[PDB]
Amino acid sequence: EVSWISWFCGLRGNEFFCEVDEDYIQDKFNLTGLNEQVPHYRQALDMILDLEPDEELEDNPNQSDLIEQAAEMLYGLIHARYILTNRGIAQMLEKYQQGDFGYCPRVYCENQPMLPIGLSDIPGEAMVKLYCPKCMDVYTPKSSRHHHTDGAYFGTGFPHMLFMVHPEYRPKRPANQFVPRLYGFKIHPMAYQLQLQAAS
Amino acid sequence: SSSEEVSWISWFCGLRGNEFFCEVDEDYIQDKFNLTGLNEQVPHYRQALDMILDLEPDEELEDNPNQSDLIEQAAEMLYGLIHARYILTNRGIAQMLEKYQQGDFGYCPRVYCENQPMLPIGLSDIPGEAMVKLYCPKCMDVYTPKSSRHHHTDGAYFGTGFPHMLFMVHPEYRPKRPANQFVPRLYGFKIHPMAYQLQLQAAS
Amino acid sequence: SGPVPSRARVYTDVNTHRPREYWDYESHVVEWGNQDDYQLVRKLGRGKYSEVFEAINITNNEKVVVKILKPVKKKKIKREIKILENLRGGPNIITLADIVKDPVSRTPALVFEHVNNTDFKQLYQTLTDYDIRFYMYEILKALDYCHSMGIMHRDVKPHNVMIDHEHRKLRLIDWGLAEFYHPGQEYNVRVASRYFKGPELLVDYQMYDYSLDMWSLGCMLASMIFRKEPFFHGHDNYDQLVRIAKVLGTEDLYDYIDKYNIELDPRFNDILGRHSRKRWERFVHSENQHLVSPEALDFLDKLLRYDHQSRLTAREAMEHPYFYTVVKDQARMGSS
Amino acid sequence: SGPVPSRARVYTDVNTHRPREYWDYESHVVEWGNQDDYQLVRKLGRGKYSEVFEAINITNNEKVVVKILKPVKKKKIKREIKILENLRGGPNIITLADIVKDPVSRTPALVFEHVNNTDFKQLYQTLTDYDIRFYMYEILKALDYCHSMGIMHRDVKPHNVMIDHEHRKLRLIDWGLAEFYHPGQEYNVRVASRYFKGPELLVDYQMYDYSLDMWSLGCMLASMIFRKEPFFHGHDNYDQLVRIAKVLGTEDLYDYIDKYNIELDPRFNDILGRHSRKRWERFVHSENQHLVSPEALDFLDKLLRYDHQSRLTAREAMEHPYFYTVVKDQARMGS
Ligand SMILES: Nc1ncnc2c1ncn2[C@@H]1O[C@H](COP(=O)(O)OP(=O)(O)NP(=O)(O)O)[C@@H](O)[C@H]1O
Ligand SMILES: [Zn+2]
Ligand SMILES: [Zn+2]
Repeated sequence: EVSWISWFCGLRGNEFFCEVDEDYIQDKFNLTGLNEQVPHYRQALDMILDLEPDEELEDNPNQSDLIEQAAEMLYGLIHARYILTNRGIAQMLEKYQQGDFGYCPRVYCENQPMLPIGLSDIPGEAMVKLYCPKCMDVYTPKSSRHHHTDGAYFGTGFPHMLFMVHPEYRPKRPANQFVPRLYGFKIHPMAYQLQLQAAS
Repeated sequence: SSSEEVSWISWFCGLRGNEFFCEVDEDYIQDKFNLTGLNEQVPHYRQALDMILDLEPDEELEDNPNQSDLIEQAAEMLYGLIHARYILTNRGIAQMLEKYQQGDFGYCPRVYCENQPMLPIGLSDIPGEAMVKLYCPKCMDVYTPKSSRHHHTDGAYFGTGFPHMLFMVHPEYRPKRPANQFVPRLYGFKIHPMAYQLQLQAAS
Repeated sequence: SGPVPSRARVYTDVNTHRPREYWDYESHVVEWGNQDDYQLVRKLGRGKYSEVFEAINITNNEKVVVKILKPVKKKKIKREIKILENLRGGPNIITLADIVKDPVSRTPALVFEHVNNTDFKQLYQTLTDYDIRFYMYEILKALDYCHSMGIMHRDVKPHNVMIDHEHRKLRLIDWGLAEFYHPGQEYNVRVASRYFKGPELLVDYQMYDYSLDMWSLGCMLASMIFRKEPFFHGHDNYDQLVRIAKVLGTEDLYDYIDKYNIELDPRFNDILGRHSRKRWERFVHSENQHLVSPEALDFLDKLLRYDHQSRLTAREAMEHPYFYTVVKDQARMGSS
Repeated sequence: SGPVPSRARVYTDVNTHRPREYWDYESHVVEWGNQDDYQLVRKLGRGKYSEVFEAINITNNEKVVVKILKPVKKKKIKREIKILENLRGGPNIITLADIVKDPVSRTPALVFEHVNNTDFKQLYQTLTDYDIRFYMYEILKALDYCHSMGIMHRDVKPHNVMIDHEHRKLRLIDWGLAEFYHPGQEYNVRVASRYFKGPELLVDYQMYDYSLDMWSLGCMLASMIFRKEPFFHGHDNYDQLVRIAKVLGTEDLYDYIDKYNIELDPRFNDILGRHSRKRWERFVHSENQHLVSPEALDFLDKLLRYDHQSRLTAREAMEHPYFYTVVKDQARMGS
């Protein structure tokens, strides 16, 4: 009774995902090159736009559900391409101002809101992560829920891109840094410390 | 023989957030030579510390200050400053480190630390001025605890220098630096100095 | 009754006598460089089929620029590389730095030299007689050269000319629109920005030549010295040839189509009308007379003419009296 | 009445004729340095009242050492500073670098000069007759001097003597235990390491003197030339005075307590027994006879004696026949 997009972008771990208005999906000029990736490209993409099934047909390959996979799988590669878009950014960035994405673990980043990202644009070769515009390094997602989202679906360059477009939105460097202290003062180069992997 | 209700310690070291805490065998607490200087901190020092060693109450007395519970606090409160002092001890370390070999403490958030197990720590040795954190022997920086549970444990109860100290004692145990680092890539390649990027806080 | 075929009065057979390779890019192969060779910096603008940033060749730290050709046909992409290569090393003909691709996305990326553009919209207002003459000359240098190699730009406009005023360096851009001039070849008239299109294009005459680049140029100059960006400001595609007519006159126009018996989409029929050919002295407000010279005018009037065969050409424009003063110092080249 | 008084043969009244300040550290004030002046590096050793690392005075990059006094009383902390200061500049008397404190924890931190102390596993594993004699002499030098200033160590032991064998330099340490000797004054007998404690301490005789340092010393030499670390190896505190007796004999012992009518905690009553006084020739395995000399023995036997008044003193030990060869080469004793 309500859109597929708003449904999938409302499940666990899909908090990072932004609803990709079809203005961009219908414009098949974008879906380009995808067909030679996801299986059952069509049947799937229909399911995604909310068209009509193909219902009395057989089910040896259990197609009736194997497509469900393609639907979600595919909607990923699109969502990635999308968030790139000068507009898809506004959507993402909308979720950032309220970090539906999460904050930076480092304590000196002072609860810095981060944006999703992918270590690799290949499915299964990595999952989503979390670039921090402050520390400028990545961290694995907090809660165990956002743990099965493929990084590929968010684009290795999305974050970096976002600031190319919105340089003003690039945070300031940490006010202060973590200062290690024992009984009263700093610990000079522990270079030696390391040196003991020979006798360990 | 059959009943192992253990002390108060095996109890308190089994609650939410008290996963980082190691049970401080009393050999060290009985030796009042260690508890030194504490008494001028925690309130109801005695009454408290007894509750901690599992002695006997003071049961029919009044309770205007609701001491019957106000002590409960000092009990936990105090056991903290002890656990702190303890984990420093050449032995308390082996216990802590026991929990490290199985990271009852948690791992490193950074992705390039490759699930590196961390040890608690405190940004301040003062109650309430901060909570526990998580020093990572690899990245060598600190991170705020993962789950919301370990979110009400005072850093002071773990000692600003505990971790640093631990490696003075066990330098062998100090991990190697990250194999690789995070390489930012857009459409195909690296992002030279965005020094400029920042420059936009004057018009933002 | 079948439209009158013309020919590129000059350089009319360059491509002809040139190799199959020189013009058949469709069967052209690319020698890619290394993506890693340089990394990004600022984003120098978006686009629809290509996005431009400012990068740097890590192999020396030299400010480079990077256009990222968005998915199109292997065509329009190759007919911009091949073209670009044959021209490079040309006078004011933007040097083609290199070609790379996203190792995974297999995405294309062009690379050119860097240029400190003081965007026309903010620079032009501050140019003096010479500046223009000067620059207008450097441009011709380009056109002449590309015409030399038998190539037309079809998209000349302030938007496409990088000007490093500090360095008096200037380069032309956007070779996506440029094509090859072959005798009797019909091309598409849906090229160039509206305000800079030529009459052959506004009257569906599909057999034009390098002379097209000239019109679009004439336009530039007008807007410039007169200070009207653009000088031919129309709404639709038909209101362009209308404004144009409210200046060179109606007559010379009709006489044109006649000279070429061309199917004039009867739409114009009620949109043009009857117009005298304004004497340029009509566009000389107090605020521009200092760029307005007689040779200036004269030179212009010799480009802005309906017939594409009557327009001055590269070398020709280049020998006009407007340029003399400039042409001199240029010769004072090495000789100093 | 009960236990019999005793006193000090030499330097018997140094502190007496010295100012109230020199001895009353309880009312002593510290002139702290700057924490930031030096930063830590690598950990050296642990104590019970402190932890020792190796740092560096950033103001010059000079290898320094840092003891961090763990919470105690303002007492045991001051009676280690004052002492240390009065002695510094002394011969072999470890120089007191400086005192700082954790700006926040208000924690105490001592600083001394650096010493490439060769660990003992090496030392009492490759020393030769002279070496010992030599070193044993340098030690006395210290004791004599601190005794001169009227101060006793109460914690002499291999653990407390830095030896730079390469630089034949030697310094004494841990002055936390040392105190001042005042006539007729009772002190605490829960001092010194077990294996190195004196009889007065093993029999709660609380009015001892510098003579105490001597015992602990004798112990060291034994373990050394004989090669038995330590020579008096007991389990508890009572099994110490027990091992000790299985050597100097039981008799001279009882005669001791008698000479001083002391309350001998009846516990010993069934732990000591009856023992002859072994002739040192009993601890001369093939592997140590080259350290074992007659003057050696002799010298020793003149320290290891129950009565604290009977043990040789600084100056005296220093003039014994064991040392001759050594002090001779002291072309100018005092210069
Ligand atoms: N070599 C260069 N040096 C400096 N800036 C450049 C260079 N090449 C391109 N640019 C910038 O990129 C624009 C060209 O992008 P292009 O691929 O032609 O886009 P377009 O959107 O179709 N053009 P436009 O009307 O300019 O927005 C120019 O107008 C410049 O601002
Ligand atoms: Zn961060
Ligand atoms: Zn780390």
